[PDB]
Amino acid sequence: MMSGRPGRVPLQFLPNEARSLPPPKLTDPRLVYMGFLGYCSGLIDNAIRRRPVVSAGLHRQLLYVTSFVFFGYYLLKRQDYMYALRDHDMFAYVKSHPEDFPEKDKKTYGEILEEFHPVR
Amino acid sequence: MNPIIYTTLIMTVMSGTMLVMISSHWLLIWIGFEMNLLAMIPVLMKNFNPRATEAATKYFLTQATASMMLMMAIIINLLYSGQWTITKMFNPVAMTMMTMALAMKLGLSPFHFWVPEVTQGISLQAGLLLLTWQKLAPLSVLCQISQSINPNLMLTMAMLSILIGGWGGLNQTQLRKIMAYSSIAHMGWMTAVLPYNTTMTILNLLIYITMTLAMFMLLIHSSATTTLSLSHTWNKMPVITSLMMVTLLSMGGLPPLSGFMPKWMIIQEMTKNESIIMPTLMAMTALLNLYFYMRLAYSSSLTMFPSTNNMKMKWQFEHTKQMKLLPTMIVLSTLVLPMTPALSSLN
Amino acid sequence: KFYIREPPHGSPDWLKVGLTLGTSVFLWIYLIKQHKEDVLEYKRRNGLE
Amino acid sequence: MPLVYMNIIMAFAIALAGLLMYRSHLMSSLLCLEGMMLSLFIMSTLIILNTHFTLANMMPIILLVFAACEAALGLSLLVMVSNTYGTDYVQNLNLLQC
Amino acid sequence: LQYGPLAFVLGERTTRKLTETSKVITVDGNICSGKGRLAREIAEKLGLRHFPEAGIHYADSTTGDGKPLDVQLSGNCSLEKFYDDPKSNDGNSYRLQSWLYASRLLQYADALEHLLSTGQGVVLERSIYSDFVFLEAMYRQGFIRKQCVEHYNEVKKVTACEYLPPHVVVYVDVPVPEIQSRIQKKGNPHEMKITAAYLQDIENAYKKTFLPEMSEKCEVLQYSAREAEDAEKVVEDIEYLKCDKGPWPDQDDRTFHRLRMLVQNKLEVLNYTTIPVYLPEITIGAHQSDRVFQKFTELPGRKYSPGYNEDVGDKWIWLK
Amino acid sequence: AGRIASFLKNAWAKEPVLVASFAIGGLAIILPSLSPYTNYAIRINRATPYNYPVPLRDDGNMPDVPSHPQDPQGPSLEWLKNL
Amino acid sequence: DGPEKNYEKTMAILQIEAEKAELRLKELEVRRLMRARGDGPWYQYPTIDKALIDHSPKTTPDN
Amino acid sequence: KTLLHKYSDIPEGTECHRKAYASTSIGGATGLIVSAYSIALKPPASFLEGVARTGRYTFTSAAIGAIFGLTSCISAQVREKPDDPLNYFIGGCAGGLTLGARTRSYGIGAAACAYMGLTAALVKMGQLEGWQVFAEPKV
Amino acid sequence: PFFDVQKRLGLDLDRWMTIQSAEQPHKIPGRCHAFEKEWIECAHGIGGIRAE
Amino acid sequence: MTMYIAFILSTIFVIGFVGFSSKPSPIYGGLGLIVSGGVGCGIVLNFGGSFLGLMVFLIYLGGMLVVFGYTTAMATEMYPEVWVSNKTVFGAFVSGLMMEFCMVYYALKEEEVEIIFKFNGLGDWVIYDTGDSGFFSEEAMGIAALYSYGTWLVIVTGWSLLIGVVVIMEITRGN
Ligand SMILES: CCCCCCCCCCCCCCCCCC(=O)OC[C@H](COP(=O)(O)OCCN)OC(=O)CCCCCCCCCCCCCCCCC
Ligand SMILES: CCCCCCCCCCCCCCCCCC(=O)OC[C@H](COP(=O)(O)OCCN)OC(=O)CCCCCCCCCCCCCCCCC
Ligand SMILES: CCCCCCCCCCCCCCCCCC(=O)O[C@@H](COC(=O)CCCCCCCCCCCCCCC)COP(=O)(O)OC[C@H](O)CO
Ligand SMILES: Nc1nc2c(ncn2[C@@H]2O[C@H](COP(=O)(O)OP(=O)(O)OP(=O)(O)O)[C@@H](O)[C@H]2O)c(=O)[nH]1
Repeated sequence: MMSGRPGRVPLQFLPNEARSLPPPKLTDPRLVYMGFLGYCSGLIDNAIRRRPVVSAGLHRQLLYVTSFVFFGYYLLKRQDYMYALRDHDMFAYVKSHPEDFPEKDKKTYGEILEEFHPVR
Repeated sequence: MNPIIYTTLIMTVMSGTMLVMISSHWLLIWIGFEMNLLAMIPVLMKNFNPRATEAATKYFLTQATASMMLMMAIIINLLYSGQWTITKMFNPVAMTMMTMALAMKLGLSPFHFWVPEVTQGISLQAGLLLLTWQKLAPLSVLCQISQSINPNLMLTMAMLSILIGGWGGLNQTQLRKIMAYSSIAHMGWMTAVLPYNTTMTILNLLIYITMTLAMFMLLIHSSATTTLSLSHTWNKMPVITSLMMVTLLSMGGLPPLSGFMPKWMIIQEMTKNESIIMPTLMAMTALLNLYFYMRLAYSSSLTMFPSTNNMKMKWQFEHTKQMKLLPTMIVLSTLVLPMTPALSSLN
Repeated sequence: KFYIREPPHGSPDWLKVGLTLGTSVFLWIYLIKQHKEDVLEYKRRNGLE
Repeated sequence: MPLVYMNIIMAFAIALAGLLMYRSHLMSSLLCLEGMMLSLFIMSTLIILNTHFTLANMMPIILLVFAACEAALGLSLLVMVSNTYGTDYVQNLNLLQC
Repeated sequence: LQYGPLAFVLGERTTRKLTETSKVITVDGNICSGKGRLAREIAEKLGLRHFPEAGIHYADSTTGDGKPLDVQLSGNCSLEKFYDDPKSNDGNSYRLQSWLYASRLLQYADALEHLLSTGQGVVLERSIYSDFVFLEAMYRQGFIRKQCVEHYNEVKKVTACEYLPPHVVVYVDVPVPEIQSRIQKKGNPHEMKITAAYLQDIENAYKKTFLPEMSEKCEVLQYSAREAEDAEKVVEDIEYLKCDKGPWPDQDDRTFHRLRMLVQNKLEVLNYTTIPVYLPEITIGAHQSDRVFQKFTELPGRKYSPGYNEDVGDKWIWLK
Repeated sequence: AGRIASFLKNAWAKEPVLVASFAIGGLAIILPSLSPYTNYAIRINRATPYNYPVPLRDDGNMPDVPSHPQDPQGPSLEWLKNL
Repeated sequence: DGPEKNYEKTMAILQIEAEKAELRLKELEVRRLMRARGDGPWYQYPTIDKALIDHSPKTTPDN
Repeated sequence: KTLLHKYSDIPEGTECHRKAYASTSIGGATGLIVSAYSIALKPPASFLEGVARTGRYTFTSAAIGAIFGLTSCISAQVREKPDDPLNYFIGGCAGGLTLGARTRSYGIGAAACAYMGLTAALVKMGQLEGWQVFAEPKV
Repeated sequence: PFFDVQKRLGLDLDRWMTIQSAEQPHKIPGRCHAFEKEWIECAHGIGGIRAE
Repeated sequence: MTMYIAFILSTIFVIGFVGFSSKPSPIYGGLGLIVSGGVGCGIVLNFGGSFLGLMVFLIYLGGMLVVFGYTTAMATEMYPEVWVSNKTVFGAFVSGLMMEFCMVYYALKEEEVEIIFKFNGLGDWVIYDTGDSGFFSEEAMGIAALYSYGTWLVIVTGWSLLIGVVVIMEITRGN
């Protein structure tokens, strides 16, 4: 869109400005969803390989949950950074272009004539 | 093949596309497309059967011709600006030239008759490589030059893929043929959104890639290439058919499965661009895809099909291949809808 | 024993499994460590520290 | 713009039509595909030499050494359909009807 | 490590193990011709790996605990019933033959795996290239009809194609009346009332089809019972022959790696046995097949993958 | 050692062309690295005025650049003269 | 519980929804102007950097 | 798109002759495209059969354009409705009925009436409004 | 580049010949070096849509 | 004349393409490209580009096309069609003739040909630049940078050719 905004060090999964954001809390509802997906991956992995579903090599389940949460947690940092970046450069353009975003004038509903169409 | 010699052919083409996504020079992009073709041909003919010999010939002639058409698109742009860098094109006919040239490398519009025949001839393992990796290379260039794209030029290509992919998919029998037509239909979705915002084009690519591996490697496990052959797998491996059904629903697009990931955002994106008749046709004609997904779903797991006595012998032996990444690929293609705001990472 | 041949996964691959817990604890402890320094850095840079 | 370039530009187009139209033989199609990169070679050299783009002289040599790789692949595929079918006629290459 | 492609790169080459005594000798013949006896004598003379005739329950011996399963659960066909009445409406005629062909296919695969791995020669009676004589006999005698023939030879095309013919084939040709002369002594109720023409139809289909369609691909050396007791001669001919005119003594290491890819994948060699072609006599209905599979699943060990059944005492399941 | 020497000897016994090729190619890859004249080759390569020595605007404070072509200041290829 | 919980909670929900709705409506306007006049941070399409130019004297004096 | 521009430039209803000629030109040109594909993907026996396929396809398409342009224009000023979508609705069925007689089937004629009648109103529907089918990437 | 590893690694593979005003062998001009110098130096840090 | 010599050669170049684009017998089609290949170098030669032109003779005309017709020699049917044979082949040839005649006529009278690319119809010579090249050939000194600036080009084109050698055996192996 992003893409080539001023300062775009390539292949940078976490630019330094991301360190100024509130880090995703470990109890994040998004984060635990990654953990839930990891468990579902473990259940399928035993199901596909004719293994006793739940109680079948819980070590594999631990790896799947750990990988999904860890890979997830770095994803939210980038997810929150870009989302915050979108609003940040946004909030400055409106200042630099005030006439491009004129502010409306106070007109209460007592003066606004919204037509009343009867309903039958 | 010799395992070490098939390895380099598998990943010379890995590198061929890798060059395209990193090259800033027009000639180098053609170079990666050349290694893309030069390493694709042997893999298609690993088994050496007349279907593969035909499939390689059809694939080579189509891709080679598109590559040649790409070159003069490069030359004309050079002839009118003298710039070898990849940016917005500086002349109309050059822009029109490569859009068709890049299209034929990918294959969405009438330049799609090769896609079904080539995958039908070649083996299932090479099928996923053709239908998944061989689409990032053309798409990387298109996302790069999306600014200069001609909005009329691309969108009519986009529907003609989904309408053709939607229509002909009903009559197909061979599972590879059905998979190819769905790939054509899926190809239309991100190509349509390509002129507006390439983030959803990449997002559709990633999700579609995830769904296709889940589809292909499950079929590889089923060791089946026909609908009837896939139908039998209900008895020997009932779990696989149940997973066959969930990915079919996912890759159909029904919510809350991950097939609603690309469409919904794509529908939303064009709606912000005032193009509102355009999304409705694609969403509605997407049901044509769902019908032969339903047709496969009915014959695979929802209703069991007659089996054969000899397949009691099949139960006596366990599988051998570990089908790497299959468990994580399935889950990453079914229940990722609640993680939709992750699309901000791509841009 | 049932099966005539000793099965491929019958013997627990102790080298492989112990490795997986090794990555699991390593992956977690880095995650815990990652969160603390991120929290501390956000605590510092954003003026609250 | 000089008529020598339009002479080259049609040369692509007539080569393009021959490659697409087909008559009987894949040899001719492979021949038509070579006129493609040929006319590309003179067109590339003509622009590059005219503009004194010194580094761009790279591309003409690079162009055909990779275009010739098509011949290395295209010629090989023909003999295989020649070994199995007999004549390499495109009409023979119809097994993948489905 | 298994023969995964990594093992090929860092080591094992099939051609190293192969020696002169690496044949696929099959001793074929008529019913009760001593072909099993002669194969045993040849194999123990050369120290090869003898494989007994692939019966209906051979597959059970190749898995599980080597215990033949219930006939409904392991083929749904009894050979004895076929000898009793082959024209039975249950379709035991072709069902037995088709399952036997799959049994031979599994038998042939195990012999090929041992030969490619150990390098020791293998011996097996009949073959996947010789089971056609029974059905062709089963056809001319009215035991089956045309549809069974079409399915069987099509299965031969889609399975036997990627199985080259053996180095040398032994054929003990006892005359049909002489086979009759011994079967009254055998005294197995089902196999008494064979049709003399059927066993006659064993012999001729052996005569102008087996050897002629095997001669061009391998040496065919033929005896009778008088040379079966004289096995010291039938073995020196094996020494004398160069194993020529055969596609085995020309393949390189690349094909052997491809062959071991096929054989080590047991379901792959069985994948084309269960063709979705719906012959009425062998097609198991959905309800019966589902119940049979449930019967198979509740069997011990078969519930999960090998090494993953705590019912049979597989500890450490929680951490496999 | 012993087998390696015997390996070379039988290589020269039946395959003398390839050992000649490998030896020459083996040398031809490593003397250019530790060559003592390679830097000389570069030095004379830059000391070939294909392009004109465009003059510089005399603003002072630069003594190294000669005011006159024959002036002693500036680079000299006296080394190129004797070698 | 008391109705003051529902009342205060909902009006806070309405306040959050209003800002969310207002920002999206402003977003379409900001993104529209960016893609038209292009003087903003994002949507900046790549251009050739001014560092690749060789400013050293050339063989031809006028060039 | 000068050929498409002809239909738009001529006012609706007024200049029925110009509308009819432009409309059948659009249909004929469309008939050329589909007929060219038909010969390509599915070749006939010889050239005489090839022009036979072209003759049928072009005549059908030109007829649909001719009848649609004629009926739409002749209904507009007669009813004095230069904006009502109904002026194109009976035009779509006019083509729909025309196609039905061309292939000689009542059922396909009724379906063509219903489908073309809806689309023709829909195509008109966007002309009064600002509907865009290939909208430029504003955002 | 779609993945600008060129910029991240700081090593040149393709930008040397991308423009004719870049470094040339023995410093020979590319005919229109003077003009494209003005255009490129007009376009840096301006953006694609603006610079056109 | 002599001023239009590049135009003259360019004209033979186009009609040379019609020779093989018409898809005649593969040997005869190769010959039609052989002359087309020959004249095209002369077009390059007249613009300079000796080395680039000479390759078209050496590694393409005496190179790629030699094994090209060589394959047609041992392949193909026993009855090779003579250029006239099928009426379509001569129809294609005359078809190629009418395209080059109409444009060239349009080129030399109105000079305002706009087909696809707008091209003004002047002589070949009104495009050449001016200036002395010193003591170095521009073409020669450009492609000599294969080993001084052609770094990433050599690494990739060399690697693919090695893969080119391996792909050709793997396809020709016959499994
Ligand atoms: C989004 C909408 C829904 C989408 C998905 C819909 C899926 C079904 C749709 C219909 C599918 C087709 C029709 C049915 C096909 C059945 C497929 C099949 O294989 O069925 C038979 C099979 C027999 O079971 P078996 O393989 O023997 O394994 C038993 C358990 N060991 O059965 C199986 O193999 C199934 C085994 C299931 C195992 C479930 C294990 C559950 C574990 C729960 C753990 C809970 C932990 C809680 C922790 C709380 C604290 C955090
Ligand atoms: C105000 C502006 C417009 C004014 C004029 C009115 C609109 C243009 C004229 C009508 C165009 C749409 C109606 C269809 C025209 C083409 C008809 C045609 O091709 O008929 C032949 C054939 C049908 O018969 P067939 O199935 O072959 O069976 C007989 C076999 N012997 O065809 C087929 O088999 C294939 C199906 C038909 C061809 C594909 C679809 C063609 C139409 C697409 C939309 C065109 C829209 C044109 C107007 C807007 C754009 C300018
Ligand atoms: C089974 C077939 C359908 C069954 C019936 C379903 C309901 C019938 C109507 C379907 C409506 C689909 C399109 C509605 C999406 C939202 C449109 C909307 O909100 O209204 C817009 C209406 O605008 C449209 O043009 C929307 C589409 C109108 C209908 C045309 C497409 C739908 C019909 C064809 C596809 C579906 C039919 C099936 C075809 C196989 C307002 O935008 P505007 O035009 O005012 O934009 C501002 C300015 O004027 C610029 O335009
Ligand atoms: N129906 C049928 N029966 C088969 C087939 N192959 C083998 N059999 C049966 O296999 C059984 C064993 O073969 P026999 O030759 O009788 O065995 P044997 O008495 O040990 O004698 P030798 O084989 O000479 O050692 C016989 O009852 C055969 O009819 C087949 O394809 N179809």
